[PDB]
Amino acid sequence: YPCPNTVDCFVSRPTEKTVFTVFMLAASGICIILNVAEVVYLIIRAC
Amino acid sequence: YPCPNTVDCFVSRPTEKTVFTVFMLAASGICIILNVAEVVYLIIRAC
Repeated sequence: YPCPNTVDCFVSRPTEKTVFTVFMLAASGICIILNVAEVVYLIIRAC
Repeated sequence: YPCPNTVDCFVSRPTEKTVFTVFMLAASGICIILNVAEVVYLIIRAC
């Protein structure tokens, strides 16, 4: 509402946003892996 | 085509056109009945 039925809306710079989305998500995934390795390394260091 | 998905289009004077449609169709139906009566009356006159 209030758009009647289904309307076609166009996203600004879909490909450019997709490229930066891939870069940011890949960096976030690297952060997740590094944080997991950080926990494992610290646990190994303690034990 | 080319209207995307379904669009809402508005008819000009829908009620006024409906009223005149009823008048014309009723008159046409009267013409049909009168023509049938014309054929029957002429057949009866011949026989």
